Amino acid sequence: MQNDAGEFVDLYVPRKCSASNRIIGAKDHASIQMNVAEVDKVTGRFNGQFKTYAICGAIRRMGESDDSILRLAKADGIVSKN
Amino acid sequence: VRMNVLADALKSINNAEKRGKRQVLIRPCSKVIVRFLTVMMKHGYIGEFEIIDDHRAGKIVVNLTGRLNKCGVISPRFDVQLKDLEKWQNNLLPSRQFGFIVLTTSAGIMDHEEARRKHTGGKILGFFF
Amino acid sequence: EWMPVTKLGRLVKDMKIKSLEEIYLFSLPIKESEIIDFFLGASLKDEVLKIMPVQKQTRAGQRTRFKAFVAIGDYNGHVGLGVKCSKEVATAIRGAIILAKLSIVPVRRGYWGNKIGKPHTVPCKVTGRCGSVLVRLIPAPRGTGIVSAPVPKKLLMMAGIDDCYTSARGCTATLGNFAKATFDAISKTYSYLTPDLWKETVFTKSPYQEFTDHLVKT
Amino acid sequence: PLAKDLLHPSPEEEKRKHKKKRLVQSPNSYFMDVKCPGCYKITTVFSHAQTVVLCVGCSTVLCQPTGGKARLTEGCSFRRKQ
Amino acid sequence: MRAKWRKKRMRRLKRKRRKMRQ
Amino acid sequence: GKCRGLRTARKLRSHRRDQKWHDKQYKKAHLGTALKANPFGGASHAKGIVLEKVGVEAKQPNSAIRKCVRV
Amino acid sequence: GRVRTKTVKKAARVIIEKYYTRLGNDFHTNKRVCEEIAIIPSKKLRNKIAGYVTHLMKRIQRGPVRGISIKLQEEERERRDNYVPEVSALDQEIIEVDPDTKEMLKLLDFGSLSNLQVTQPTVGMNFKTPRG
Amino acid sequence: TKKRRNNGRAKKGRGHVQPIRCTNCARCVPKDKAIKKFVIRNIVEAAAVRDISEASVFDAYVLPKLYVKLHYCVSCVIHSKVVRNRSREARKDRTPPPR
Amino acid sequence: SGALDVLQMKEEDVLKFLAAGTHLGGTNLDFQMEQYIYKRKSDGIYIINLKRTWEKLLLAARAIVAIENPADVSVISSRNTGQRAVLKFAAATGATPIAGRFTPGTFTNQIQAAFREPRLLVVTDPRADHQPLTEASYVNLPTIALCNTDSPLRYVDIAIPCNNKGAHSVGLMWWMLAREVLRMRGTISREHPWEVMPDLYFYRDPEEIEKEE
RNA sequence: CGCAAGACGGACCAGAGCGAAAGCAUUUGCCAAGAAUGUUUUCAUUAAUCAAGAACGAAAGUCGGAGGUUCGAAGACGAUCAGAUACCGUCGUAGUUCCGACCAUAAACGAUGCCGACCGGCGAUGCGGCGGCGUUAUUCCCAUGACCCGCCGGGCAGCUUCCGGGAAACCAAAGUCUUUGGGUUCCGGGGGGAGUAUGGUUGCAAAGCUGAAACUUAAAGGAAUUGACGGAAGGGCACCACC
RNA sequence: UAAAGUUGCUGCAGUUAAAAAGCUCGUAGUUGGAUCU
Repeated sequence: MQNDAGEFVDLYVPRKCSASNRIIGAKDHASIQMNVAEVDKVTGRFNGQFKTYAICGAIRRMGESDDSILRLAKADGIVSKN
Repeated sequence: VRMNVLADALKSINNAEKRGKRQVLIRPCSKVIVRFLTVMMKHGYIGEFEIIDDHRAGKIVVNLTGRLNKCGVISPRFDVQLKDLEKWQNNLLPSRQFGFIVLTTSAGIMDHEEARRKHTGGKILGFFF
Repeated sequence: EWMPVTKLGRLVKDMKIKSLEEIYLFSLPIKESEIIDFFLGASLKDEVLKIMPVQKQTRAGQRTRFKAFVAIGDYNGHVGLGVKCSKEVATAIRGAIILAKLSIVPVRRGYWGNKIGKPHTVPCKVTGRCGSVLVRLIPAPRGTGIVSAPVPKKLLMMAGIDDCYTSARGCTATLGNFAKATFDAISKTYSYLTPDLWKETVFTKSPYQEFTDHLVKT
Repeated sequence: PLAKDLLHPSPEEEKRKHKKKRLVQSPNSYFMDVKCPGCYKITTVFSHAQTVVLCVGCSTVLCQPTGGKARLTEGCSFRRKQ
Repeated sequence: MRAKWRKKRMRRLKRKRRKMRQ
Repeated sequence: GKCRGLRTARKLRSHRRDQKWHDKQYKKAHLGTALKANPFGGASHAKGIVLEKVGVEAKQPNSAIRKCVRV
Repeated sequence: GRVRTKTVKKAARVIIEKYYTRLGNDFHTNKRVCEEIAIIPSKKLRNKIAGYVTHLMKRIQRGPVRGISIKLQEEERERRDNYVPEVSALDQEIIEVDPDTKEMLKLLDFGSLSNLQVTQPTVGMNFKTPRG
Repeated sequence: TKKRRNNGRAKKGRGHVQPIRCTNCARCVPKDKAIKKFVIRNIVEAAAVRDISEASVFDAYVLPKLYVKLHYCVSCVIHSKVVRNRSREARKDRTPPPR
Repeated sequence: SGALDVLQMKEEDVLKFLAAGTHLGGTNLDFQMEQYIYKRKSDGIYIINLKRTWEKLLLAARAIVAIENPADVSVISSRNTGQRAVLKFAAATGATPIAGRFTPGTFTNQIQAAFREPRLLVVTDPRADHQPLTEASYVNLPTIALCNTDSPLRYVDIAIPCNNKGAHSVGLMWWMLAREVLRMRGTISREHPWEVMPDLYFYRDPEEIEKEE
């Protein structure tokens, strides 16, 4: 992606799955980019900001997209620990 | 029977990476397995691993960063000279930019780039990319 | 003119999708060829690889239709392949051109040795498969050209690959499977996780989210 | 699963497994001290004993071999260690 | 011809041939 | 599967040498029976004396008389 | 046979959905209104449409039919969709709870609740259908 | 090409199954492969039940039944219409007919 | 929830859950729903941990709120048990409902009258709403589902562990999802109970509507 | 009503079990063997696969000795057929049964070598073990046997497969394959000629094992798709069909 | 000779296209678990 001169020569940088760290292909139409709303610590209202998790279609098909999103939310404090 | 425990370890790591798992349990452990894993981890492919000590032959739980495409063994361990190393890299590696051949040399177990740095040929153990 | 039927088409027509790489980044499907006509435009050069007449046996005789294999792509990193079967050759060619436009994928180019200038070859060894036809692309040194059969050579030149090494196995005489395997190998270039792509992904807003207000303002 | 932890398994999940398939193998057997009304000394008896154990203080058998755990006779108190 | 019957015919040919050869 | 051992060279060599005899071209070119049955005897050309002229009928799908000579 | 084709069936459905006000139960009145409110280019087809309109009017006088979406029956159905009881069906003074769900609630930090009555667990583990 | 995964028989984990004879043709057919019908039929047909019941010496006699186990070869079972040919997908349905 | 005291589940919520029987699952257990159940009763019924249910409901509410246009959220129910609840949720929240038969090609066939391209997709039952779930894998459509113990988790990105069989439980689950979405948005507060009672979402069969009137 | 002969072991009998395969089903007793399970027992690499050699090996067949019910190659008749000396029927010889000695071949098939790792889910089932509410049986103090709900190990199977692979049919193996190397044996190289000729070797024989070539040919073949056809099924229809 | 990954060590294939020995022992051959700074 970087030549010896240091200039970037890639067409684009593809997304990587937030669970498997695998590249999501340009024609992977089963992949998702879910936004999870962030909430105020004392009011519990939408902050206008969110957190994004990209799950590829292979994880969705095998059914571990739910567990992957749950673990990503748990490891981020959106979902309460234990 | 089970021969070449390194082949089993590398096949288990490859299969667990294909399945998208975060950890793989390898058994039995061995010195060569630990050295191969250390060479893998120095290059950022595999991450930290823990050696479980049962009193007969250890097991290793290896964390898996999703960076690994394929890890394989070469059987038999052909003796490789420094002049035949380039042919092995062309046969085994996806490109000249990334990918490593792990040799076992009298200077230790290391990748082909280090083996050329230390001016040592050896016996081919495997590869990873 | 062109009245978009999809949200993505409406966003593309109202000049707020900067490049085709945003859609590739978010893996959205293209259902209107006018998006590709808008982005790649006159740089696209298509050609017909093969017109295969296929017959269906009936009581009165054989019903003949013609399948058109069309490869398209600007010679700079985008290539597509479309196959359409119709009762007539002209209709099949038009449909195959539309399908090849809809199937355009980004092609990742790399270097063989030292990284000087623009990337010229494939970033690594890639393999494409389509019904026993295996096509392998190997990085080649600068100035080698495409060392391949005419069909993979045409697809790779359309993809903008300057020089490559090729291996084929299986019944490559079936042009459709050969071309589809070459297309699969070409599209696998951007799905391959190389160490230069290990940097953690930084997410940007989707076109549907970043321009939701414009979509609802209609 | 796709993220099950193997380094720190639950204790129930390790007692569930085969003794050889555990993270560190451990027997399912144990030794017991069995008291008999006809004696006072210490008689440590293997839980899976393959022999007919006889109390030296009486004509009473302590346990009988079985396909698995030994069958302790009714009227004997056994305390398991470790 | 059925393969079993072809084999039977060949075997009868061989039987006659070994009959004539001593 | 095939044997992969550092001391399997003899087995691989002998197996290849035995399996080459199941190749039609190899058996034809190395058995020497096709050489003795060749009228030219390994030569590219030959000189003969025309015994008679013969016309051989073409194979079934098309009809003709092929002008040959028995030499 | 006397099977009505898609033409008369669809025409009757549209006529009933759009002019349910005027149509009745009599063939003659349905015939007259069908002739008035539609351009039916044949009299046999007009009569067939009017007959199926009468049949469907009898059908809908006895309940809702899926092909027609008249506004009165839709209003009645939507009114039925807003029915709300005086007291919520979930406002039970006592909720019968098994011992295991009570232990779960204890682990859920809800163990002081007095609405819950602990029921005797069923001593039979016979919950699967016999095989065969 | 393999038509059935079980090869048209019910033999797993054994080499040989004893043959039986088809009830129609007396063909030697393996017991696992053979099509078996268990017929539990009244000795007195339903048309004759009333006439036999009236002529009965004993009141409330409940007439006996017939228990005959039928073994069929594939040819005779198909011809007798006990079984029929099915589609490639419906072939896999092992549920007996609901009747 | 994020362990915030404001987003914690109250006693009233647990009362509603227990009255509706939400914690009671089925006799079968999908291997991907094992992390959501608590134990199996002596009669084979799996008990759904209401902590995990509340957590997943709040996560789904966050996901729905993150969709800027409420109409881009699609709520689906082919079963009549969740149909009226889906219409009520759409009315209260602003989502686009599909109650009844889901026409195949609704998400994939652009040349079609009832063609829509939602940004989120919520279903009452993955096993019963398998058609929209399958089509969501063609258009990059994330999916939230109400899943029982035996529900399959293919194409389900946020599974809310709950009894989706009983009418009371389905209505309560949809009502709580709507209430949490509204509370996270800002409309209606969480300091006093919501004015809409859960029974507005409950399914009423013809016998029940005839008996009540 | 009995009597006598041989043959066989129905129903129970299952996509159930055992055996290396062939194969194995009436009771009881004897003899030796065996897998799995359990084991905080012992030895401590003793192992895997295997040229050469060796044991077993359906049926039919051969040579002796018994036996010879039933069925039955050959054969003899009787039969609608244009024509059986075929299919059908009545008989019927070797065989079919047992005891020795040969024979070593089967679509001997899962048309899938063996040993070892890893890779999804679920419900069963056979065996052993472990745990547990309760229900039933031997005097009212317990195990235990039959159920019930589970866990572990081996086994016969029932599985999508967009894990994955294949030409597909399909296969949780026929996966972990151009991202190609765990170990090892056998074995194929377009179709015919041909498993033929010849040599050797085994056998009483029948035959078995090893096993060509000249010549000939552009295809043969595998999976599937549409149609056509079927003295194939299901459902309908027609006085150019019948009744 | 390359094309022939149609002799395949790299690098073929053996369910149905040609193909795994009927089965099991077995000597040579090939291969062989952890562990020493």
